[PDB]
Amino acid sequence: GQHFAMEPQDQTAVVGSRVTLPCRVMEKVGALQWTKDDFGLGQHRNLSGFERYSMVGSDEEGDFSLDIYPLMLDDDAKYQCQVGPGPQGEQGIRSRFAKLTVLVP
Amino acid sequence: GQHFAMEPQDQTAVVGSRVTLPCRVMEKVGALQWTKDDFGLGQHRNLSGFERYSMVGSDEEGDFSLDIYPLMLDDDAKYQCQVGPGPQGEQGIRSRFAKLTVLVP
Ligand SMILES: *[C@@H]1O[C@H](CO)[C@@H](O)[C@H](O)[C@H]1NC(C)=O
Ligand SMILES: *[C@@H]1O[C@H](CO)[C@@H](O)[C@H](O)[C@H]1NC(C)=O
Ligand code: NA
Repeated sequence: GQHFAMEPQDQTAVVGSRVTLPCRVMEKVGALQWTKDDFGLGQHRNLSGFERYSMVGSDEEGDFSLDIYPLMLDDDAKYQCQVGPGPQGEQGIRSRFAKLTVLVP
Repeated sequence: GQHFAMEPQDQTAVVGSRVTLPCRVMEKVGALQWTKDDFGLGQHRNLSGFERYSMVGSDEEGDFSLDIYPLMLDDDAKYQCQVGPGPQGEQGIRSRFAKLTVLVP
């Protein structure tokens, strides 16, 4: 079944930098999406309106990491990697929540 | 900018019945999506992967209410209607949370 090969971890970073929240999925059947404070960022890598977020990894590798750049204070939140159910009855999955902390020097 | 003309409220319903959670957005610019216990259900009206759920209403009335039939005990959860940011900076919005309570006959 579909499952995480890698899940995001708590991170602390400095404003202005790039951050990568890791998410790798094996045997992905459902549609994938990140939540930020439980707000859905978009499925199928389509993050319209979030000009500083992207998901440039490849499907083959199951790379669905979230990149953020440049980091801003508003990005200080809790993030989760989500995969919806498959068309064949495959259940969806949810990664641990990762707390992204933003510092200012 | 985009705003809610209707938000979902708490409902109690019995297994087997139809339940529609209302969501209406005027001047909608972003992509709308429901969450179920903070899990994004999808950004298309058909909501693939959730075989008993769909989003009903006309785009011209910004009606994207969450239609559930037949109701199952699995549907007992908290629901939110969300609209993502627009392509021109317009900020996303989030409805109140509606608690759906499902009873057995
Ligand atoms: C992503 O969503 C936007 C907003 O609806 C749409 O205009 C665009 O075509 C989509 N991008 C892709 C590659 O599907
Ligand atoms: C659901 O809607 C999307 C967008 O219109 C479409 O790509 C997809 O094929 C639809 N699903 C079915 C089963 O028709
Ligand atoms: Na569906």
